[PDB]
Amino acid sequence: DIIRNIARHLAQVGDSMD
Amino acid sequence: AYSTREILLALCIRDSRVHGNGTLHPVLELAARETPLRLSPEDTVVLRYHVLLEEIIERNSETFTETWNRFITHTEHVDLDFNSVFLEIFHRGDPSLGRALAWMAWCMHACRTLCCNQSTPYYVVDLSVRGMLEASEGLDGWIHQQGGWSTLIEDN
Repeated sequence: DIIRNIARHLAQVGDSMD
Repeated sequence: AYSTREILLALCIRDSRVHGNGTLHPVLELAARETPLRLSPEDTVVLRYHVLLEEIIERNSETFTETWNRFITHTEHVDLDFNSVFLEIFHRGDPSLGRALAWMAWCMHACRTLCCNQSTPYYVVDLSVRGMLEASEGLDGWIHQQGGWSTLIEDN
């Protein structure tokens, strides 16, 4: 699940900036 | 307008010039010839984004360090996985300013970590720059809907 998880972290950082 | 490929590449070059010994990885310089980069890495728009992306990197340094290290150490095709990760964020999710900035910052951090380490094989730098640059073309349609890279950061 490495790619899925990495993408989730980046989604979260992206979202924490909105 | 400026494509995402141009701006990200300009950013990696810009970032290269303000880090390490300032020298430029051959893979990057060749990328600037082949794209071809028309946007100057000293362009004001690049100066702004570079400061912003570095701030995002700092604020999220532990996250960026662990995710990148995990990514590059378990990948068997780093170019393909750049495209895979992008896909999760932007096709199986909606694009936003937040998400775009995080993606760009993460790519810039990727390129810095690879190129600041002289023991990094060229083919890895080669595939990584290839991967991040093609995956990033996917933002073009969205940021164009938003008015372009220049408009996103400057007005507001």
